[PDB]
Amino acid sequence: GLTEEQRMMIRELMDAQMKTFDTTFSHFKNFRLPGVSREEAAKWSQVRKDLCSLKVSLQLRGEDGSVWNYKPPADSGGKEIFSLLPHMADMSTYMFKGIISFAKVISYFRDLPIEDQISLLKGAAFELCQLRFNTVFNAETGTWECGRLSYCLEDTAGGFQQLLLEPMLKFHYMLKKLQLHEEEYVLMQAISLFSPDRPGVLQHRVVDQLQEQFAITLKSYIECNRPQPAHRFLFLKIMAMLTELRSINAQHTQRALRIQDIHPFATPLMQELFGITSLTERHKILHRLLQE
Amino acid sequence: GLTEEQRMMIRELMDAQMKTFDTTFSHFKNFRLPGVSREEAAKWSQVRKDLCSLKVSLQLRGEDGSVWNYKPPADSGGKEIFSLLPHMADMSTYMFKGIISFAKVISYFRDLPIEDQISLLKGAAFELCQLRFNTVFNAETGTWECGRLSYCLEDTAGGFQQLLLEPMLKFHYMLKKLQLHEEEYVLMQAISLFSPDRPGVLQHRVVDQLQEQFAITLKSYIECNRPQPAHRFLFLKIMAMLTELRSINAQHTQRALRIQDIHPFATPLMQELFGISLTERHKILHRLLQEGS
Repeated sequence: GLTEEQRMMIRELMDAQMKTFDTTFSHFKNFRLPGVSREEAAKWSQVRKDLCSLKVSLQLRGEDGSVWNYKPPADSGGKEIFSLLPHMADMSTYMFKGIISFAKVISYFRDLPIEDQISLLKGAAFELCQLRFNTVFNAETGTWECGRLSYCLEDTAGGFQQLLLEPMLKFHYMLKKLQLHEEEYVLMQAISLFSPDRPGVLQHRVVDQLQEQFAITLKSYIECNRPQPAHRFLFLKIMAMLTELRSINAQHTQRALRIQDIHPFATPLMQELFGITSLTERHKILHRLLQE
Repeated sequence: GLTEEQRMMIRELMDAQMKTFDTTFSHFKNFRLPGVSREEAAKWSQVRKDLCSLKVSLQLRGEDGSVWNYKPPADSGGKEIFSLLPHMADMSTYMFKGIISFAKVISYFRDLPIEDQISLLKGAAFELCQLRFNTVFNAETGTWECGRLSYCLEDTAGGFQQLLLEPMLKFHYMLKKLQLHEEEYVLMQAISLFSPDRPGVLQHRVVDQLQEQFAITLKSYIECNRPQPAHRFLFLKIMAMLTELRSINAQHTQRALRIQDIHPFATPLMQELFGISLTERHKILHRLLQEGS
């Protein structure tokens, strides 16, 4: 029931995903690990709220069968809250490079002006990273299973219902429950990537038309490949998750900027994406990664 | 009930213990960590039994409140059995240095010839280290609580009964059950240290006379401070434990040499202790004994 252009569109996205998603995280190496006034204090209090929402332990399984586990320190009003930030900055940077490589493989993305490519990746990188993370998220154990690395949500005092208050966690549980196919995830990534309303986009009409083509392909994929009645509104559920993910993106970017102000953690590539200091001149790494 | 000299003897030992036992292990730093032929097989078979008997997980608690935990690999037949050996060699070396400093500050020891000081430390270092380790051993949890570092015995089939088969573990459980005071531990250290029949000792009479006075002081200390029935025969029980500890020392030295043969792990100071002129054969220990405390 899909057109050939739709089947080819999905094949290119799946090809790009296969080439650029290290699902085992086997090439994520050389990462850092936690070591073995008035307004300023206001800033610190807000940052403590930002970091407290997402608290995870880190597990490292060795080739020999050994297991290293890191339990995060409780908040005592000090830099210890930033213990896992160097590690997460390396993980985010690794994931961002994989997202950049994903976009570059796609013909519809490569044929765009390079400044639109920069603007689209700047606005969507976090979203595509979370979409990839959802495919390794274990909702039964609350753990992102990243090959030999695992990030396990810490039992907060409150239980699931307390975790669901955090939009990012509620997003992963709700998306995982839809039990999407690989093809549906990669179409979600394309719809997010080709968002015409991203800051700094100039060819809005071209991107909007490309986004509609992917959305129609996703809508048609669901109609043709899922039991018609029960999945009647699955496409709309997916689109609603994408709108919520864009909101979570804006919130996390503001959290990152607040943490960066008081306690620098972002890598040079992360600084370009977050706007930390011509689109190309303000994004030289991203420009190099796109032109190679 | 103690003589004035006995009261002075215990005070000097306790003072020496306080100055040289880093009970919080706060100065134990820069240590290694696990990374993130028929006859030759019989050698490996024996070593696998030696390492499996003493199997522990490691906790590294940070000042910030963070906890790193290392679970050892299961034995699948390979050099995985040696994952924690570099770390344990660094911990043993640090404990040995504390023992050397303990002996150096004691007047009865520093006035001995340096060759005998080398021989006494060579024969007693492991024993005094185990006695200090017993004071941080948690028998309820099977964990040596070394300040920010914890070494928890791994569970095995058979439970406590299987662990007690290992003489080293049985020693720690039996000694902990005696509920000794600090003064009794430090007198045990002195009795072990001033053992006249250690290899290489020359002033046997001087060392034996020193050992007898520490034992007499220990017996008198117990007589004055432990009326309870539970502590009947405590002095004789302690002396029997010290004889057992000397046997375990000989057993551990042979284990270390077997493990060293297959998979080298010993630090230079450990090699000097395990090796068989005294000054030329123990250059680090010689230097440490000449330095100030």
